[PDB]
Parts: sequence; structure tokens; C-alpha cells
Amino acid sequence: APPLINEDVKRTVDLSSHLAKVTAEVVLAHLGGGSTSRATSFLLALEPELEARLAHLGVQVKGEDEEENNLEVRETKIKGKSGRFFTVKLPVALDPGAKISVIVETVYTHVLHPYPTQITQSEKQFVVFEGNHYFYSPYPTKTQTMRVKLASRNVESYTKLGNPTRSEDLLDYGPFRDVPAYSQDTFKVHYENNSPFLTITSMTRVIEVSHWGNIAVEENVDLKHTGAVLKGPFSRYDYQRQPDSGISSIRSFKTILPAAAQDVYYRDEIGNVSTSHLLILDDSVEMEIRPRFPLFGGWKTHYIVGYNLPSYEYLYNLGDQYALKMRFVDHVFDEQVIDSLTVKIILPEGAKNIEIDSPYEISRAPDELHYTYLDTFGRPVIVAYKKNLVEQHIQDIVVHYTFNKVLMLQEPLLVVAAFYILFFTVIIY
Amino acid sequence: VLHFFHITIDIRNVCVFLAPLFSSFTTIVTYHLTKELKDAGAGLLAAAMIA
Amino acid sequence: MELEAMSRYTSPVNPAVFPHLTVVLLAIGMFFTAWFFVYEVTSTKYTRDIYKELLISLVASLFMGFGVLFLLLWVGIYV
Amino acid sequence: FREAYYWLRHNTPEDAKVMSWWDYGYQITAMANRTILVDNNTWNNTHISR
Amino acid sequence: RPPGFDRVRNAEIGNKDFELDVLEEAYTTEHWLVRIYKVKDLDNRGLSR
Ligand SMILES: *[C@@H]1O[C@H](CO)[C@@H](O[C@@H]2O[C@H](CO)[C@@H](O[C@@H]3O[C@H](CO[C@H]4O[C@H](CO[C@H]5O[C@H](CO)[C@@H](O)[C@H](O)[C@@H]5O)[C@@H](O)[C@H](O[C@H]5O[C@H](CO)[C@@H](O)[C@H](O)[C@@H]5O)[C@@H]4O)[C@@H](O)[C@H](O[C@H]4O[C@H](CO)[C@@H](O)[C@H](O)[C@@H]4O[C@H]4O[C@H](CO)[C@@H](O)[C@H](O)[C@@H]4O)[C@@H]3O)[C@H](O)[C@H]2NC(C)=O)[C@H](O)[C@H]1NC(C)=O
Ligand SMILES: *[C@@H]1O[C@H](CO)[C@@H](O[C@@H]2O[C@H](CO)[C@@H](O)[C@H](O)[C@H]2NC(C)=O)[C@H](O)[C@H]1NC(C)=O
Repeated sequence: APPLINEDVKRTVDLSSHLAKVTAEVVLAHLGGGSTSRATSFLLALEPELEARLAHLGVQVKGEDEEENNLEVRETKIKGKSGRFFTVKLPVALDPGAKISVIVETVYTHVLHPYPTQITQSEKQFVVFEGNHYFYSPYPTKTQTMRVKLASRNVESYTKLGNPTRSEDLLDYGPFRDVPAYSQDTFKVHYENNSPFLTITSMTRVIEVSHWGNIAVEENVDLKHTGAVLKGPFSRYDYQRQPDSGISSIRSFKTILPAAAQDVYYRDEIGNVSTSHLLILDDSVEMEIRPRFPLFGGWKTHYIVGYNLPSYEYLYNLGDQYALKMRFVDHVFDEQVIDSLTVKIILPEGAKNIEIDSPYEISRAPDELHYTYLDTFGRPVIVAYKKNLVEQHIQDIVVHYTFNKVLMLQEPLLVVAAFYILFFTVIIY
Repeated sequence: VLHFFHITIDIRNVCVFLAPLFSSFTTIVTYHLTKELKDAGAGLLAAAMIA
Repeated sequence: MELEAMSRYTSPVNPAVFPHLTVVLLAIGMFFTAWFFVYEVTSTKYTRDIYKELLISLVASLFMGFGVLFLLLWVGIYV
Repeated sequence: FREAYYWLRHNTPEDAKVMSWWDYGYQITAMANRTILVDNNTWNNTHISR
Repeated sequence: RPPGFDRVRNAEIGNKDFELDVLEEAYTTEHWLVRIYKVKDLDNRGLSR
């Protein structure tokens, strides 16, 4: 295999919120001579500690054409070496002595742990982050630097390897030189973080498309606050009187709904909720949702939101063939974390040749049959599951099926018969 | 019965709207009972008052 | 066979139409239904004809049954 | 009234016992889903008096 | 009206400052309509509470 090296690495680590975003700009170079074959692909490696927590990985070449510079990445296992690896296909083969610059972005979940575990209403929130000083790669790195951005400038402690400079809420490390491949050094920082620690433990998204010009979507959301656990009594009087009280606590969040959303309703298991404020922007329907009570560490809540959309915005037809495009998941909030998402699509009864063009990998369960108003044959249902979804996964999906006009006319006939028979019964009696 | 015919309604709705429906049934019973005592004309008056 | 290449679909009946159709269809169904009951109660063993009863009942059922569907859509309980 | 019941529903141990006047026994059980000591039916006078 | 006034009884409370030895404030509603208190456990050291 051709010998490749990491000529330069620049790492930016963002710890402002409950998610750790990592971006590395690497100038990959080919060290092999003419005898070696041109390298069409290169390998990426995950550290064992963080591999489980990797929500998403994206690679794009450094160029103006960012939309087209995204590279196809496939999970691969390299023999004899532990840890997850990815194979990246270059746009053009890299010949001997050439170099290219690529940008790698990874997002990790749950990597910030509250320390201390428990705080009172007055006390602030502190978190611990553990990363790596060096870029963990199969290839040696000639030189590298790191820039770390903290949520707040009040950094309690950090590792001082390499005499890192500290200015304001930013840390600078390196430049390290001649780093061997696979090198690891545990970087530890403890600092104040007050960002909203919200986790969606589970969400169920139900999409129903009806041939009468309407599609209705309902999302069931379970929300838990994963910040430092509250200790001691909760003072309503203090909370109202003082702004500082419960600073970590989350009061409200805003969801960006589809522009065409209509008849938006916000409710709970025990009835309606009147606290949500709705604003209609030209591009999107902004919805402000306030939970019934403010969420402190360890508290949880449940709510259900639903809306209707016009058919012509998203539905497409070519004679008997019908194809619908839908966004996979709603933008519930910025930096949203979803442990488990289940998506169900209910097509009209009599649909045939159902096919789904998934944007990315998703487990698909056997299709169910559903009965609702006017259903005798039953409506076909598509079922899918996924875990550890993040904001980057708000892609588009398309479903294709065949339907016939006569089936719509069937619906009136069933209704008419029931009334007519009642008249007949009177005549017989 | 409603579910049997594939009309899926929440149990909560059934309880909430159970009471108004019976009021209409009560109206019919009132007219017949009044009619027995005196006449149809009284029964129509009773149904209006009870409603 | 992609969305851009292909066409788009909407219900043939436009939303604005629904209020008018529901009112008209139900009214026609109601008139025949009242006629059927009054005829049956007034009629006697020698005054009733099966043919007349069937025609009125069938017409009443057809008009009202379609009207009900428009009512459900107008309310928003899409089938 | 509902807001308090919802708070109890998710933020307390399932086995917790809640004490209140008998007027609210039915409402708490239906929505809070938590055990109560007294109820509207008031089948036991001595229990209420205690 | 002066602080600590009770609107429904139209009177001001006589006893304004006191502490709960055996009860702690768990949750209070926004308008204070419903107040929830948690029962304190026994004393770890066995002191009389
Ligand atoms: C079942 O539950 C559901 C769901 O809860 C219930 O329906 C919901 O009912 C609530 C009731 O309040 C409705 O709330 C409405 O929300 C919108 C959106 O509010 C946000 O945007 C506003 C837009 O402001 C823009 O412009 C200003 C500058 O002008 C900027 O500052 C803003 O940034 C925006 O650019 C904004 O004003 C709002 O801010 C307010 O709230 C925030 C906190 O949320 C505060 O910080 C702000 O200071 C401020 O208080 C907010 O960001 C509002 O626009 C609606 O306000 C109208 O209606 C109010 C009454 O509901 C009324 O008090 C307002 O004055 C205003 O009045 C409107 O109508 C009047 C005529 O009646 C007009 O005179 C007036 O001009 C205006 O048109 C409102 O608060 C939810 O929309 C609604 N949700 C859904 C999905 O329908 C349902 O009722 C429940 N059923 C029951 C109980 O039976
Ligand atoms: C109300 O509380 C009861 C009491 O626990 C809940 O019953 C539990 O239900 C879960 C889910 O089915 C079971 O795993 C538990 O074993 C049940 N516990 C007992 C003691 O029966 C019930 O789910 C709650 N009601 C809800 C959530 O609507």
C-alpha cells in the first residue's frame, strides 16, 4: 500500500455546549515514490475511548465547491488493528509527491460529565472534558496545533503539557512535532459550563399522507434534563425574585417548524398546554414551547406536537406513480440529541410497490397494517428505527408507490350503503 | 361498537360527550309520558321545557 | 422518476369548494328522508307501493351519504 | 392544578405516598398516578379523622 | 397593601417569619395555588428535631 503522511494538522475543539465538535484540517501528502501506486483513498481512525460516542462523521475537501466536495465515507475494518476505521474515496487519485487538504468533522455525545455531580440552586454548573492532545491517525504527523474553545473563561483546571497559552476562554497547544502514528495523550480540562443540558431520550415521528390534499405529522417527544442533579429544596420565591437563581435551569426552547405547517397544536397526556407562543415567519413557522414546569437536573417531561401540511408542497405524481419527499426529522432545537428515533409513514390503503430511498443507513422493520376511519383493506405502514441521531442528520427522504384512482371512489360507496340499509330495515319491519 | 366499525375514537371523547346525547333521549321520553297523562299537545310543551 | 422530472398532485376538489358542497348535499338528503318517513307513517296496508318507497329511499341515501364525506373533510378528519 | 399533578407524575418515586384532604383524592390518583391516603368516597370516617 | 397581606381573607398575616423543622419545600406553582412539601427523615445523629 502507498505510504501516506499527515504533513500538517490543525485541530479545533469546541466545548461551548453539551456536544463536542471536532474539526481537523489535514494536508495529506504522498510519501511514496513513483514505484508505489497512486493512492485513491486514505484511512481514518477512531480512538477507542471516543469511538462509542461518535454521533456523526463528515469529510469534505477544502474547496469553494463545498456542496460537491463532500466525500463518500464507508465504515471499514483494517485487519490486526483495534478500533473503528473509515475509508474515504478521494475525488481524484493522489499521485506520488502530491498533497491535498481535507476537512474532517466529528461530533461526540455525552463526553461532558458534570463535576460535582450535585449542585444547589445558587451553585453554578461545572463539567469535565477528556480528549486527546494528538491527532490519532495511522500515519505520522509532521506538526500539529490545537485550539480549544471553552464555554466560559472560568476554567478550574487543565493539563499544561506543552506549556499551552491561555487567553480569555481559549486555549492554545503545540506546535507538536514528529508525532508517531497512533499516539495518545489524555487531555483533561475542568471548567464552568452553563449551557442547556437537554437530552431527548426518545422521539416517535408519525407521518400520515392522505389523498385529499393533506399530510398530518405528529411527534411524541420525551425530554430529560441531563445536567448536574439539583440538591436541596426548590424555592419558588427565590426563583422568581432573583435572576441568578437556578441559572443552569432551562425555561424554554424554540422549534423551527415547516413553513407550510397549519393547525399547530401543543398538548400533553393530561390535556392541552396554553403556554406556547407561535410566530409565523416567511421562511418557517417559529414555535416557542415552554414546559409546564422549569426543568432542573434530573427532571423530565413529556409533550406531543402536531401539524398539517398541504399535499402539493411535498407530494409528486406521474400518473399511477406517486413519490413523496419529506424531511426525515423536525428541527426540534439547536444541538438536539436523540437517543432513539422511530419514523412511521402511513400510506393510503391500496398502495402497491412501496419503495424507500433512505438518505443514509436506517433499520427498517416489517411493514404493519393499520385500520383507521373508513379502512377495510388497511393502510400500509412503513417502520424504521435509528439511534444516536444529531442535528446533522436532518436530511431528505423519498418514498415511491403506485395508486389507482378508482380506490378513492370506493370510500363514498361504503358510507352510502350503511344509510341505505337502515331505510330497507324500516320497510321490512 | 364504534371501534368494531373501524371508527377509532378516544375513550376520553366518549365519556365527555356521553352526557349531551342522553339529554336528547330524555326529551323523547318526556313527550310520550306527558301524552299518556293528557294529550299530545301537552307532550310537545313538556319536551321544549325539559330541553 | 424523480420529483423534479415528474409532476405534482392535488385533490381535484379544491378546499374552498367543500363548504358549499356539504350544505347542498345534506339539504337534498334531508328533504327526501323526511318525505320517506311521513309517507310510511301516513300510508296504510292498501295505500303503500313498494316501488315508490324504494325510489325515495335510494335517492335520499345517495345524496346524504356523499354530503357526509364532505362534512368530514370540512371538519378536518381526513379519511 | 394540572401542573402540580404532572410534576408529581414524573419527578417523584413511583412508590411515594401523598397526603392531602379528601376533596382531592380522585384528582390526584387519576392524573398524578401516585398513592393517596384519603378519597372522596369517605368509606372510613376514622381514617379521615386521623 | 403592605407585604405579607392575604388577599382572599383581606387581612395581613400575624406571623411572618418562621422555619419548618420537619418539612422542606419541594415544589410550588407559579401562582402558589398548589404547594408541595416533603417529609424530612429522622435525624442521623439521633438529636431531637
Ligand atoms: C391550547 O394550547 C395552545 C398552545 O399553547 C393554545 O394556543 C396558543 O395560545 C397562545 C396564547 O398566548 C398563543 O400565543 C401567541 O403567540 C404569538 C407569538 O408570540 C411570540 O412572538 C411574538 C411576535 O412578536 C414579534 O414582534 C415583536 C415586536 O413587535 C418582537 O419583540 C418579537 O421578537 C417578534 O419578532 C412576540 O410578541 C411574543 O413575545 C411575547 O412573549 C414573549 C415570551 O414568550 C415575551 O418575551 C415578550 O415580551 C412578549 O410577551 C412571542 O415571542 C403572539 O404573537 C400572540 O400574541 C397575541 O395574542 C396574545 C394572546 O394570546 C396577546 O396577549 C398579544 O397582545 C397578541 O395579541 C394578538 O391579538 C390581538 C387581538 O386579540 C391583537 O390586538 C394583537 O395585535 C395580536 O394580534 C400570542 O401570545 C399561541 O399562538 C397559541 N398557539 C397555537 C399553536 O395556536 C390554545 O389557545 C390552548 N387552548 C385552550 C387553553 O383552550
Ligand atoms: C401508573 O403507575 C403504575 C404503578 O407503577 C404504572 O405501572 C407500571 O407500568 C409499567 C409499564 O407498563 C410496568 O413496567 C410496571 O411494572 C408497572 N408497575 C406496577 C407497580 O404495576 C403505570 O405504568 C403508570 N401509568 C401510566 C404511566 O400511565
